[PDB]
Amino acid sequence: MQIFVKTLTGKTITLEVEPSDTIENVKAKIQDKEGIPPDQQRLIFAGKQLEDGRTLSDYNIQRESTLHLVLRLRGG
Amino acid sequence: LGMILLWDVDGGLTQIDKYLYSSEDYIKSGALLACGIVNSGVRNECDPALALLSDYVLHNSNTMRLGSIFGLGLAYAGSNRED
Amino acid sequence: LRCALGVFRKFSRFPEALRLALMLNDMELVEDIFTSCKDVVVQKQMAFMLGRHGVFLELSEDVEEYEDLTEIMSNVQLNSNFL
Repeated sequence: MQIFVKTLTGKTITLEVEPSDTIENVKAKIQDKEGIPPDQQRLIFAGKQLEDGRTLSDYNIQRESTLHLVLRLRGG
Repeated sequence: LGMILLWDVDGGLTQIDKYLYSSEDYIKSGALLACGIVNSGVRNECDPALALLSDYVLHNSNTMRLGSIFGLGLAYAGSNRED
Repeated sequence: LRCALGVFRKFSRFPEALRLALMLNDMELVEDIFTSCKDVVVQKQMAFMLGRHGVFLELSEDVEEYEDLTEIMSNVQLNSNFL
């Protein structure tokens, strides 16, 4: 199924996934499109933090729902 | 209900949904207009195009067409975001 | 004295030049000594006379002095919730 990954840069990313897939596989797909490693990636669904140990079905993430993308921001 | 939980980001979206689901043009578009009231001044990731844009694309009719643009212009009044 | 800059050059933001107080927003980010007056000037930059400033504090010193911006944004607003 398709989902939406909305950034805070006004940019919407679409990924073809399955409802039983883990979050880290989705972050691997984001790395496949972009080259950003998953430790630098954070995903938010309806104000809730996503953990890589669970699946999309565990958070009831379904076809073409909207995610949020915030990046790891460390300085110095 | 948006005045009741004001200046909030923690639980404002959660209180709307227990009275949102009624399948009404008047109850939802007042409750989803109240969602822009709760995050007014937070301007974090609540719905830049998430909830009230999903409200607005329902439109062929009354306040679904109307009561969705008032909340975002209220919540993002302090913004200057062009998108 | 340099701490009455942001609130009293909101006086000077609109009539003279919008960039002029933004060059004074630069003058905020110049006098970086150290945190105390630094904290209080930018308290007002969020929900006291304007917002639209939360893109100018993600510079190369994101530790605490340029991680004030998130605390400027919603954590002191959460302290205004803690009111």
